[PDB]
Amino acid sequence: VNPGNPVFSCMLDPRSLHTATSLSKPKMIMYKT
Amino acid sequence: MREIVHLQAGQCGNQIGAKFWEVISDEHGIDPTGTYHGDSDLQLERINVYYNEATGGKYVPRAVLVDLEPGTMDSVRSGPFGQIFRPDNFVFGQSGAGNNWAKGHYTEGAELVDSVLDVVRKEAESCDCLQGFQLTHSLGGGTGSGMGTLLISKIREEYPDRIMNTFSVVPSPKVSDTVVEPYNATLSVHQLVENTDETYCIDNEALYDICFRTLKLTTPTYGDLNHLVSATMSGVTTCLRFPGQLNADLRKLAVNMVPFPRLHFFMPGFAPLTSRGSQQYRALTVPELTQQMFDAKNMMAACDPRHGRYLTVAAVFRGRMSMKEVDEQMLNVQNKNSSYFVEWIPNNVKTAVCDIPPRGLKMSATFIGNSTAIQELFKRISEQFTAMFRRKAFLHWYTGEGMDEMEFTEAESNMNDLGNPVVTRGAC
Amino acid sequence: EDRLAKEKREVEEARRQKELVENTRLGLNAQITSIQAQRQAARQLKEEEAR
Amino acid sequence: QRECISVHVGQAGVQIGNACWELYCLEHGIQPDGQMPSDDSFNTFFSETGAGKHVPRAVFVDLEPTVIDEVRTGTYRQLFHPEQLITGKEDAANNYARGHYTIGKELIDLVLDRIRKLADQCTGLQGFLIFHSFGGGTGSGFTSLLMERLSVDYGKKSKLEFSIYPAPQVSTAVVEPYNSILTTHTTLEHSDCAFMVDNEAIYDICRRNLDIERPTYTNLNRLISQIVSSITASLRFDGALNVDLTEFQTNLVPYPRIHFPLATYAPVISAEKAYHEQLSVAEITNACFEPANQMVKCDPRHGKYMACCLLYRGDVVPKDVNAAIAAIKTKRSIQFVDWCPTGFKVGINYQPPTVVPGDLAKVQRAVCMLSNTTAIAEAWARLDHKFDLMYAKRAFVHWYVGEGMEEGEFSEAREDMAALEKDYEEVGMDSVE
Amino acid sequence: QRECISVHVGQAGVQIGNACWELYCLEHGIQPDGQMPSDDDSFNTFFSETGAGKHVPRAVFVDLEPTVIDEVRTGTYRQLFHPEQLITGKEDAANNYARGHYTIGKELIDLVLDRIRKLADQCTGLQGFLIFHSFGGGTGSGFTSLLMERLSVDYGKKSKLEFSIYPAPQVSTAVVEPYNSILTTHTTLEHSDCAFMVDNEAIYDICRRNLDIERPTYTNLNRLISQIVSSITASLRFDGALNVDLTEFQTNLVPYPRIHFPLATYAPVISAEKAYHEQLSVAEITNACFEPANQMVKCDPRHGKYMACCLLYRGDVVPKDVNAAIAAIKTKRSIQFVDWCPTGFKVGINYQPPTVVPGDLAKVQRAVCMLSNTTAIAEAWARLDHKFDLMYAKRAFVHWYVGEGMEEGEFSEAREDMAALEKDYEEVGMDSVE
Amino acid sequence: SRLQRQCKVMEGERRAYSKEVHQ
Ligand SMILES: Nc1nc2c(ncn2[C@@H]2O[C@H](COP(=O)(O)OP(=O)(O)OP(=O)(O)O)[C@@H](O)[C@H]2O)c(=O)[nH]1
Ligand SMILES: Nc1nc2c(ncn2[C@@H]2O[C@H](COP(=O)(O)OP(=O)(O)OP(=O)(O)O)[C@@H](O)[C@H]2O)c(=O)[nH]1
Ligand SMILES: Nc1nc2c(ncn2[C@@H]2O[C@H](COP(=O)(O)OP(=O)(O)O)[C@@H](O)[C@H]2O)c(=O)[nH]1
Repeated sequence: VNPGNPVFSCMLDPRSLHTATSLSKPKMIMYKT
Repeated sequence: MREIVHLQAGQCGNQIGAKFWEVISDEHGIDPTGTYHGDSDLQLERINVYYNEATGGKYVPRAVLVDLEPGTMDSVRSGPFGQIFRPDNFVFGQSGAGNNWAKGHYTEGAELVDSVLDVVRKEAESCDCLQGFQLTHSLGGGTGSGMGTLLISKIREEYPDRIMNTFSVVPSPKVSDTVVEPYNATLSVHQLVENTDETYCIDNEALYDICFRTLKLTTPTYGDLNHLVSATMSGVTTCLRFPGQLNADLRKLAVNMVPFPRLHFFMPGFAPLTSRGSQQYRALTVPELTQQMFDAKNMMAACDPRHGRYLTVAAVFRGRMSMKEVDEQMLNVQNKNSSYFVEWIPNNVKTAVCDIPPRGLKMSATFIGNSTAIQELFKRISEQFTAMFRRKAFLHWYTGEGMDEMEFTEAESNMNDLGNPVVTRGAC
Repeated sequence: EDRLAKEKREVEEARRQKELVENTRLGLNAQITSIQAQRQAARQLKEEEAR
Repeated sequence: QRECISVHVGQAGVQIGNACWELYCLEHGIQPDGQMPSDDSFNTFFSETGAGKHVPRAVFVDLEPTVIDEVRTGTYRQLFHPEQLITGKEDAANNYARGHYTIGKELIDLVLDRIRKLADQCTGLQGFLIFHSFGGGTGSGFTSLLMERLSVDYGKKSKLEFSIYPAPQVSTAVVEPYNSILTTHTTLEHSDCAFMVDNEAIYDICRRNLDIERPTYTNLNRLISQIVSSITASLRFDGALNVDLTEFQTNLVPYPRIHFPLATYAPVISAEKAYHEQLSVAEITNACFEPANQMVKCDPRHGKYMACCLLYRGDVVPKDVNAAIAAIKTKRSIQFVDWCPTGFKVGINYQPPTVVPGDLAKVQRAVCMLSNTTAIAEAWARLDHKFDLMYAKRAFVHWYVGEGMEEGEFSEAREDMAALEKDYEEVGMDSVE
Repeated sequence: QRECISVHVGQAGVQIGNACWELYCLEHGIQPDGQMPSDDDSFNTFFSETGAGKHVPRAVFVDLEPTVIDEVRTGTYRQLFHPEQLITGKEDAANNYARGHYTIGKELIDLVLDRIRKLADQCTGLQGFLIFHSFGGGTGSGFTSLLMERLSVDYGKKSKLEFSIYPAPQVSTAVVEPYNSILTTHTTLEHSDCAFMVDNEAIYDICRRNLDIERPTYTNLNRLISQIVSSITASLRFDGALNVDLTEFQTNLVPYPRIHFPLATYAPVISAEKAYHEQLSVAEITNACFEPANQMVKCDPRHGKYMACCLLYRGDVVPKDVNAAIAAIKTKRSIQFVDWCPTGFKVGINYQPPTVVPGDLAKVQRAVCMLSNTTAIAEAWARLDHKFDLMYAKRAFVHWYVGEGMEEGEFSEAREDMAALEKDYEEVGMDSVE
Repeated sequence: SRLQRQCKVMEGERRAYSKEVHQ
């Protein structure tokens, strides 16, 4: 809600934040378990 | 599916709880209207724990708001993410608690707690577990204490087997804000003790320190101070939302954190809290996190644990982290420091990991400690109230509002008979 | 990116203090012009009563 | 939504009201003929008349004309409703017996009937603000009779007085001690909180900080207007600690009889002085407790503070307020009562002070410091000593007793003042049990 | 951060402060309007802040007699100072310590302590006070005595450096300067933390000698004093290889509770058409400091023993050419020290060259302040006690003092205390034989 | 005199204990 708050907040695009491997699928890496 | 309603009451709860919703919304994707303009599906697979869906992708927040003076209410609305609450939830009461624990548990209050319980009941039936509740109040004051107690009582009186994690701003130790800060509280603690399941005394003087000693926040509005309070509230109830490994809900915490049925007042604390310049110099890792998780500096309370013992402490970690590192730091920070942690209860620490980390951080945690040192904050209130009931000062007000002297003595007795226990089971 | 967001709030506080001190300067300059206008009226009153 | 009714009784009350409603109009942007050139802000001291105009929730009462007629001829003629402005036909003549007993019955029924529709045109009534003096017969007696009726009528609503204190050294009338003692005898049992503002202290402040070598009622009354607009801004705007009049009055009175707090203003800077000072949050709080900026001529060194509410208006960092209050509490010169450690009461609003064309400098911080002190016991004792010499020889009492008053009431006017002096000694002595 | 409060009392203090703040404004960069022509914190110790950076000095200009603050309030710097910062009385002290300390002191002492209170409030951690007066006039003697008493009461743990103007042996301006000097030194012997002594006569003689001015005035004299105060307080103002503080000067200069009276002098006081001809090294400037004609007090240093010595080099000075110069002065014989203090010369190095105002001094890249604590001041003290004794033999001018309100016994108490001071001067003098 | 407090707080505890014996 505020991009200066004491604890974190970021507006970097989360769909680009994904990595795959040689034999995997692109995992959505901030909300994967 | 579990369910937690966020009862808010008074200028304190209003702004604090407003900040709660803004923080939890972002972490769940919900926008300032209700549409899930979010990303991961793992954010909606469990939103029935804070937001009831309204025909039309509008996830509406289950938030009952109780103010006894349409004013902090208008604030809640105007606020950007403050148009998502359902009209009825806003229970106004054109009058004025006039900072009087009496004028809130007796007069103005009664003629509103009926309407309050109404909203609550409705939101309490629309559930499939009603795990518990969550009150945001300022122990010291009126609309916070008066209503808080009346409401908290009514809730426990009816719903018998359900948690009630209250996040209260205990009266400060340095400067005060309401001359009747002692009285207002002594009458309150009395209730909170024999009714709730898990308070989180969030003292104000603390947040201020965290603002100038750890964050270096130069000009700290009452907004930044809230975000801290939000982080904790959220973390505590994270496992009952996103998934992870050793999950622990709210009953888990209580059952594994309340030694005897009374030592429930706990101490909050976030984890990755860095700075506006040092952040580029700090490397996040279970190790570092701990030296801060246990740095009394964080503990947003007022009783440097150093001057007391530690009955039970739980730390709900969040983020991809190795449990070896987790258990390690936990034990290591329970051996080096041992004169503090009590011994009549081994394995004092309590771990917990809810995978999905905060939005914009690699790892996080919420330290909730049950210190015997809390006697400090209590002692002050007692001694303060002491020299206040003696020379019968600022009492004419409360008295007139139908509150006999004993009603105050009985209260003082309790917090004193609550101060003793902390030492009784704080000596071993 | 979190670091740059916090720097942008630093710049936000900078623009807040700049606009507030500039509003202060314009308002108080208006006050100074008013009080010199009153003084000039006083001197004109002095001259006309001398006449 | 949350409204409080303003009453201006006596000539002092009427011109304080002129200054204050000028201030409120230039606060809220009201053109001074009622119409507002373009929602939940004006509807607490202003009632919109269904179409376009905003009539104040004020009643201006005087027992004698020309004071109301200045308003009825002047610029603010169109602002007020021409029946709220109530005039008698014969002056109180600086007589308590005429303010209270004999010429009170031709006006008090109209005044209470007029307060009645202002209460009816109000969804939530919250309090009254009665503006008067402890001097003239009007501001003594009609205020006394007004509170006697309002205690019967609206007893569960707060009553805040703005009293002009009878000056310790200068005065303007020889029957000020008589009128003051009688009117405070009567308003002790009916008032709720009576903020006190003395003339001679502002006489000193207008030389010391305002650098005005020749000030007058316009400047004095506009500073007191700044005081009242400073305290009644929490329920006028949105604030970080919005704080009601009931909250003002619940944290300033220890006992049911001690209800006389003294105001002070901060930034009393004088335009061509604010180029060189911070006017920062710590130093405005430091300048509050200076024993020269008191609005009542009374040294706080010979007394103890009971409870004190600070109202910060403008861009104030509430934690800079925290640091300032921490700095105040440690000093050994600002001595408090031992039974009340919790002394300094924060109230925060985001509305900056607005400049009336005139003398006070434009500032972004303004804290109004209302303190209840044991130091006003010496001022009450001085007023009682003024009472004693004139009562010892039946001076000027034939005028009162021949016009409705009795010789009897002067007695219990003296012994309840003795009881008040004893009460202030009881609250001033240290607790030993 | 390292804030210092300046208090200019008396006419001498006020005009020395005029030259002092003129030099400070020209050195930092503040124009006399107070606005900063920027286009970082090296203003913070003397000047302070407000909205939009109107830089205001932390001085208290006090005079019991008007018009002397009024040329300041109507002059070029009418807006630099805060308007009621400068505190003006309406009763001349009439060259009377007893009136400046006993009758006209109470109408102003409360208000000047109020102003010192709020100026000290406008500080983070205050380093010290610099008080400026003379041992002459009544304002300078009496009000400084009362001010030192009240500042020592309220701020007892604090450094109080003072620049007194000495009653000269020969020139004189009043005839009760011995009375005022002995009384004010009795009062300030127990309170003044360090009293740097500056006599007019040696300034007059060096202005004749090496400034090449046959016709100078107090603008020039107070300008040189502005130079010497800007020299002593510059390490808390800029950075240096060897930074030196006011507490460091307190520690270094004075060994005993009472002999706290240093003697200052300057270096390159060269005169523009004289400066192109000359080396400006680090060695000959120290030689010129120890040359027995360029002192600021008319007192022969060869008739005494040096007790301590602090030197404050400013500009392009090498902190081992200072080693070479100090080694040379140790090898020289006529500069003779006490046998109980072998370590004598205290180095201070600053990177900022002296900034000259339009006036007398020249473009110099090296200037060393000199503060020498010596036993030679006993001769000057006995010289003033000589005048006080022959004035007090026949009760000259004593009826004003006794009729304003101070009793007769203060004169005898002052004489006994200054006899004790002279015995302290002689006992710190001889070599140890035990 | 002024029994008040007796009947008030005792009535509170009576109706309390009666309620958690109904449940
Ligand atoms: N600010 C302000 N104060 C006033 C004014 N008039 C009177 N006072 C104060 O009131 C005191 C005496 O006037 P009042 O008590 O108001 O007399 P009154 O209420 O007009 O009573 P009457 O003589 O019957 O008309 C003086 O000592 C003043 O300090 C005024 O016009 N403006
Ligand atoms: N640089 C400088 N030295 C001065 C000045 N005025 C006086 N002195 C020296 O101070 C001695 C006495 O002057 P003061 O002590 O300042 O007298 P005063 O402060 O005016 O005291 P009052 O006359 O009572 O107001 C003289 O012998 C001078 O040598 C001055 O204006 N500038
Ligand atoms: N954490 C947090 N605390 C706040 C905020 N606003 C106010 N408070 C605290 O709330 C306290 C006052 O609450 P109180 O007077 O009892 O309000 P009431 O319940 O309406 O009577 C003050 O001490 C504030 O510090 C906020 O936005 N966040």
